[PDB]
Amino acid sequence: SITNVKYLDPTELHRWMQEGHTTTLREPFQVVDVRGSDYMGGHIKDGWHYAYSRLKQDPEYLRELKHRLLEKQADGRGALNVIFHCMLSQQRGPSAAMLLLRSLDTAELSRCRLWVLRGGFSRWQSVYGDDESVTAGYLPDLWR
Amino acid sequence: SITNVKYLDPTELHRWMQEGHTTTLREPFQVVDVRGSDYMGGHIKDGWHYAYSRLKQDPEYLRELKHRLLEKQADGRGALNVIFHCMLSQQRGPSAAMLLLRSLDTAELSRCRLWVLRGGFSRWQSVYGDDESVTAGYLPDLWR
Ligand SMILES: [Cl-]
Ligand SMILES: [N+]
Repeated sequence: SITNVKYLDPTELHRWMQEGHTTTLREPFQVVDVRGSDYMGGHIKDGWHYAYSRLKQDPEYLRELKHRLLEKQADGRGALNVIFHCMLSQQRGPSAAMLLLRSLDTAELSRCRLWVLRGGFSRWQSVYGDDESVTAGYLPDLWR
Repeated sequence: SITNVKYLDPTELHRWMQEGHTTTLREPFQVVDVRGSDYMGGHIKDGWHYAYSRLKQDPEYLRELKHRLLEKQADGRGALNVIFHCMLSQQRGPSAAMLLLRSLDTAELSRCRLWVLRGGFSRWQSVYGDDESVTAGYLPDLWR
């Protein structure tokens, strides 16, 4: 085998956002921010917020996230690039990716490409925070 | 000449790790994992992680790897056996080996023996992924 979750750099996600799709295959993507208590202060524009603490405790919440991702994929070309992140993408981001992975059948996983955003929202804001076109709800004072 | 870079079987590397030195000349060795995005899910214990993408982009990072390898070679007996690998060892592992090779001057090269791990971490995982004594951070869910 090879692996079914990989890292994605903020610079790549940013390019995809600028271009409207992944660059090479022109595939759709969807950011999933899994922060709970530290979500405030900014998030990536157009991402979905499903706190990992709830996804892990609430099976219907995980089902909803999976449904929503599969539905979006059915509407687009190729595989849907799902990008999980939390604050650092060290614990919650990767755990949430694996929680979704475990819930995907073979047919469903082949419809997706699963990513963790390297560095989390912390790294994202450091270069992209101020740009309201890619970052929603940025509170620069929260980062002093 | 004969060649400066060759493939090494993962069975041989595992033996070197158990015994603590190479088989014929009892030389030291150092694993260099050059995966970037697909590093997630496990790696060889005690290896160093220098993504090929960064090694190519940032001469200072390449200079760091070289300086670190040469300082370790100074700390041991005989040539240091440097084992590069990536996921499949078809492209990045060999290109990384060649980047280092090109940076090494005459005497530096004499102090090293360069290897690429046949089959990459993909092959390693299939046989040793479960063995926590030789594999660190393994995430079986990623290899389904
Ligand atoms: Cl939402
Ligand atoms: N080379």
